[PDB]
Amino acid sequence: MPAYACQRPTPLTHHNTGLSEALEILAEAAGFEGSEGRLLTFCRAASVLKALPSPVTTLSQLQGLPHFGEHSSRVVQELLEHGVCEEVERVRRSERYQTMKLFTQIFGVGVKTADRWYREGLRTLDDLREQPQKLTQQQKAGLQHHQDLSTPVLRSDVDALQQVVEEAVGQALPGATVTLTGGFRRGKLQGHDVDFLITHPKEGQEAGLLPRVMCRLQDQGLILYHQFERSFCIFRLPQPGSWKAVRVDLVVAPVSQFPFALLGWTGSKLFQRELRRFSRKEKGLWLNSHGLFDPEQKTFFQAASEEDIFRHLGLEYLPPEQRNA
DNA sequence: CGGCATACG
DNA sequence: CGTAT
DNA sequence: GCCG
Ligand SMILES: [Cl-]
Ligand SMILES: [Mg+2]
Ligand SMILES: [Mn+2]
Ligand code: NA
Repeated sequence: MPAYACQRPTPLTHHNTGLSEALEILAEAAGFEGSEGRLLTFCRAASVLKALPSPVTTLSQLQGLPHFGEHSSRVVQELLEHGVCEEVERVRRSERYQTMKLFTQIFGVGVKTADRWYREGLRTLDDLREQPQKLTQQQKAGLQHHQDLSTPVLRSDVDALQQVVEEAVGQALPGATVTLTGGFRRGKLQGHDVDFLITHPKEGQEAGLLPRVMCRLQDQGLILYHQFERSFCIFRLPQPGSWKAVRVDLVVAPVSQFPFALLGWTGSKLFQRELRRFSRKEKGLWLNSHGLFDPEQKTFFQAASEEDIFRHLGLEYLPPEQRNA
């Protein structure tokens, strides 16, 4: 089992679901406390289990696996022996975990904002509503739409949204294309947001495109909220006899950069962190959603496909469906 | 022990 | 500070 | 929290 998640296939569904979910509770809790190192190790240990070909049934099967030390192994040991891990259950029950989770789920609220509200004594969404002078307009949107945004987006919803986005993109710039990215491109059947990547086959034609797209969507009455290359929107999506608010992210890239942006926006988030870490630490190349830089030659790698990029980095190619780290 | 991904709004 | 993967 |  290699040590980096980008070095191994990770399917969407797997054989250690319970064990990985427990570790990911501890990762999330570490994040709420500002401990990014411990978050990362628990995330990585969870991801290793997702990559295994069968269920872990005994503690000895952890021997030799990367990212499994005293703490993560103990978590698994307790789950194997008793069906529950006391530490994990304590986190789950805690007022701190539950409130930080509730608050950071709001669009516009991060760990630092959640933490300050927690420390001021706030606990509930209605606590926040009763003091709206304390909220940004982004947070106000996030709070008004919180119920709808908490309901999973389905793949049927995605196809309807894609047709709508293509229509506006087509008026804004004939020939521009719309590609589904994010978790749905990895094969997820549900999600909490839809991600699209927009480009045009003629380099440079995409300059200034996103404002033109947003103006057109707004004119069609589709935009409940938005604030450039990236747009984080709340869309009005048709429902039987009504509609619901859906988070949609729109990203534009020049076609020269499209493979990098496609790779970068298709995720998973842990997969991208591990791939960038691998690039820099193992190959000495600097990766982002724009390009891949050799800091010795001071040159950028030209890529025509995601396949090109995996080959550049000396990694076996992984389709999106195997990037669910 | 240092490091932990890398951007844009 | 927030957002994204 | 774990790797190297
Ligand atoms: Cl980036
Ligand atoms: Mg997404
Ligand atoms: Mn998104
Ligand atoms: Na949030």
